[PDB]
Amino acid sequence: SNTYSMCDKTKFKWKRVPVDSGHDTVVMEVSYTGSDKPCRIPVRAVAHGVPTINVAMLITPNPTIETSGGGFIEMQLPPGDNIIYVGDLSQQWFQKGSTIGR
Repeated sequence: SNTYSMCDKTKFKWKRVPVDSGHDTVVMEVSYTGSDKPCRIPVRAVAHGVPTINVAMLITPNPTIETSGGGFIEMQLPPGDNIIYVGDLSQQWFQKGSTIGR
């Protein structure tokens, strides 16, 4: 395998929780304690009621983990309550804006 392989989903830890710096994007940082670093981060997100569609509009098409991590990931999500998954990790994000309620 090459240096940038897929990082183990279960070896991720939260460094910085998802938050909008001020550019309508969700930024988070994740650390990785496994080997094969630097490596590519498995990232995905869903909305409430939408489990089968990856709603994660990923700004960075290739999230990566450096020597200790520092995996800065930006994604844009539909307004409402969304679920962001990094590896085996789960973290919900509430996005503000305009969306169809009912």
